[PDB]
Amino acid sequence: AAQTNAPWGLARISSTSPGTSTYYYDESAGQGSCVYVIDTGIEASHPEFEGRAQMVKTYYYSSRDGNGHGTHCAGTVGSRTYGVAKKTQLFGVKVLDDNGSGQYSTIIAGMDFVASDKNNRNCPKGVVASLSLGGGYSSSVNSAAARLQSSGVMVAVAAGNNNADARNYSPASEPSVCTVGASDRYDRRSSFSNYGSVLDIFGPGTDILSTWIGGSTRSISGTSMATPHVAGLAAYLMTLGKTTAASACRYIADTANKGDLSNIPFGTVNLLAYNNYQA
Repeated sequence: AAQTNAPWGLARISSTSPGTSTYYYDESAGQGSCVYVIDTGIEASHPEFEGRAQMVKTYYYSSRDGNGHGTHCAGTVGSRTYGVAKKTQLFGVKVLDDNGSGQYSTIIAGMDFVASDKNNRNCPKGVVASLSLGGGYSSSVNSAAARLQSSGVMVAVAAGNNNADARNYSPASEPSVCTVGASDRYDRRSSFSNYGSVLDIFGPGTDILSTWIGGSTRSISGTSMATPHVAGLAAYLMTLGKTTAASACRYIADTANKGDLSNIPFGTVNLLAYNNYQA
């Protein structure tokens, strides 16, 4: 299929050259898959989700997205106009407060929650988790993500916006999950994106149009924004039977656009997420 005038990131995913504006994808659109967005929540009433989004867990006085960041990332996973996997099911887990902050004890608790909760849900195509969050190095936080991955969930986590090596941030430094760097519409590494050998893949991360709270939209930047591109894609392909939860990250890196980004330091992969859908 084709989405004319789509956000530059959606077009990037579907293309082998930057600067295009149509996002080509298989009409299956993540149907039968599920993606957990572990963040500040999701505004599930937003028409862009079409009734496919729902909250399933909060750790605060309200399960409402009082910030928009969780709603933004979910829009990149599966909203109709801004999402990669437009027919996927979205489940919100609010581990971050409305200022975007959250304790590690809560995020850990949130990841353990998803590993058990996928057992109440119908996801015959499989399960993905998008974690646009992180902090300084924590072994318990890294182990939390690896458990979620081992439990049968495709975990994609953001590399960090510190313009440094992601080895000193978590869950970014956990080797078994998928650690996403950010790029811009000119195929440069985003000026903020962390780098390093722990990185597995790059996704669109600078000036990303998506949903926002209040029935609205806006453009923001961060590796928080690239993570849901990779999360949607995994779910897309899993529905297509091309890959499974345990192997999606390797598949995406194996089938990415190689050597195409500028300002990738030595030791960091040069791989841009790509759906290789030949229409």
